[PDB]
Amino acid sequence: KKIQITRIMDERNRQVTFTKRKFGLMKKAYELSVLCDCEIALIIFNSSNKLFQYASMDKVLLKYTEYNEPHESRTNSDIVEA
Amino acid sequence: GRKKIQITRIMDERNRQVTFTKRKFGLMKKAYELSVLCDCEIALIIFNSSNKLFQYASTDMDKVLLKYTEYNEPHESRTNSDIVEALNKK
Amino acid sequence: KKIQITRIMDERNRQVTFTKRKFGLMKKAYELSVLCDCEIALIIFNSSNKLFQYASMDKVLLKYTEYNEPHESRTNSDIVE
Amino acid sequence: QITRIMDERNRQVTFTKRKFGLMKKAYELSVLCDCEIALIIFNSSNKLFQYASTDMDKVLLKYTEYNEPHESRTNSDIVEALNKK
Amino acid sequence: PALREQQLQQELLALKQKQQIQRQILIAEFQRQHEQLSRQHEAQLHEHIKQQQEMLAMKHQQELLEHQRKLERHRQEQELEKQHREQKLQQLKNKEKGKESAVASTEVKMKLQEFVLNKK
Amino acid sequence: PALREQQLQQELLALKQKQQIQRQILIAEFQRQHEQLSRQHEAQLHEHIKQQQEMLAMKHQQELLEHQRKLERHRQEQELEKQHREQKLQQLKNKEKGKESAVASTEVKMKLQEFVLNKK
DNA sequence: ACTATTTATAA
DNA sequence: TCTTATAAATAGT
DNA sequence: ACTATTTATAAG
DNA sequence: TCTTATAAATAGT
Repeated sequence: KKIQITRIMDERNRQVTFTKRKFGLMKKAYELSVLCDCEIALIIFNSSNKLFQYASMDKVLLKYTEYNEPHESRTNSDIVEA
Repeated sequence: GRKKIQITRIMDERNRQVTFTKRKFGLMKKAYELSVLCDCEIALIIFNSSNKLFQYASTDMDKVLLKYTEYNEPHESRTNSDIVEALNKK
Repeated sequence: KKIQITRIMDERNRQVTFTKRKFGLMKKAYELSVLCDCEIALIIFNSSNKLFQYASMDKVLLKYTEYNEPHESRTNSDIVE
Repeated sequence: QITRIMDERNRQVTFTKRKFGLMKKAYELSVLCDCEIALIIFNSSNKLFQYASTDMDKVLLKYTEYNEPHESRTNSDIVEALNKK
Repeated sequence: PALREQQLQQELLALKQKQQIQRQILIAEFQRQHEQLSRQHEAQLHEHIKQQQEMLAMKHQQELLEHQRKLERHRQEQELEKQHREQKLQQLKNKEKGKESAVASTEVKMKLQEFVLNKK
Repeated sequence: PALREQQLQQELLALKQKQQIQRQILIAEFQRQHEQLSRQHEAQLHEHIKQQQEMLAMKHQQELLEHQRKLERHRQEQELEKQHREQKLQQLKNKEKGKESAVASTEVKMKLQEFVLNKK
């Protein structure tokens, strides 16, 4: 069904939904990275404090350390206001 | 969409531009869903083909990146070539 | 006349008797001086304090100054004695 | 005569007698007329015999202190006086 | 009542005048030979002190440039090391000829931490 | 930090030892030339004083024997006078060739008075 | 100053 | 050292 | 590890 | 400078 944007109170449902939407999120980043020839980095820390990262890593992060211009950065509250 | 186009570089500029914008915002929405539904902190960095920065943070960009600088454990890291080596398994 | 041995109180008798007995005394001294070859000096001061002397003077007096021996000396009291 | 007696003893005794008598006539003149008389006699043998009326030293000392003209006689003056007889 | 006294006596004081200035001649030659010796000693002492000083000055200057070279040996070592760690960012940045370059991080975390804390 | 100081500084004190005894050499030759001059002046002063004294002593002794000869000239004068008056006693005493000798007295009174007053 | 007394000296 | 003849010396008439 | 709904995605 | 055919992704059966 169409679920609401709220914390999954269950543990197992939140676990497998985390895995499936994580892999799908990497896939959408894979499609954007190849179709438009863009470099993408994605860092994810779960509720269990384990690292899950994706790179289209050292090159993208090092680029970000060498760019001090105004640019679009979004947040969860900005997604709600969008 | 209407018909599936292949996973190939869009040689056109405008199609690659508008497709970049739509798939970028949708990518941030799928990250918004996962960030809230499962209570996870997510950092996303995107450099286009024109080398312009577009980023997204779940809670705080500097706090998440600074956490990432202070984590030296084995973990899952993936690449585009790893997605290719993973999806074509059937 | 005979006269005693006393001062003649008269002036003229004492005067002329002085003269004569003086000259007689010089005569006795003259006779002794020549007869016996002796040298004699006589010195007489009168009552009038005038000198009357006789020499048989400088030679006899100078001899008397050069004689310091015991000798016979007589005085008026010795003549009485 | 008044001549030197060549004999010794006659000249001796005559000397003594005429000496004593000479002192007697001087004694008479000294006392009778109050005059001071000094008599000095040296014999032929050079022996002193003297007589003084009052004091020998005082009369002689008087005689040394009198320098006036006065009568002084000598044997030659007696001869030049008695040979006027 | 002088036989030759008025000449010999007037000659004595003329003699001890020469004696006394003969003494002044001696005492004045003595003062100048004392001062001529002191000027002689002073130049010898100054020459030897000039010797001792020109030895100390060159010893202390070469020790000064020893300290200077030690500062260059230190700053040159640190400058070459602070760019030696930045050469390690090039072997990770551009290419490893695409072997397995884009995976994870190990030393860029230090550069990322330093770039984030410079947000002021 | 000792290069050559430990030899040149050990040479400094050896230098001023020579200087200090050179100073004593000077002051000692000064003492001996001062004393040698004082002995030289002392002999010159003694020689001239020997000269002045040997003139005074012989002037005073020849003046002394002048006084001595003046006493002889006086005693000889008085002895010749005290016998000159006694020569006058002989021209009255012995002989005038019996001219008019035995008369009175003029100077035998003095001899008689002196003979009488000696009665003691 | 002459004529008596009185001393004074050699037998 | 001696005792009596004669000068020797002197005082009033 | 799957069928029946949502959700995007691409050319008019 | 965007509005609707079909994939594209996802939650219970």
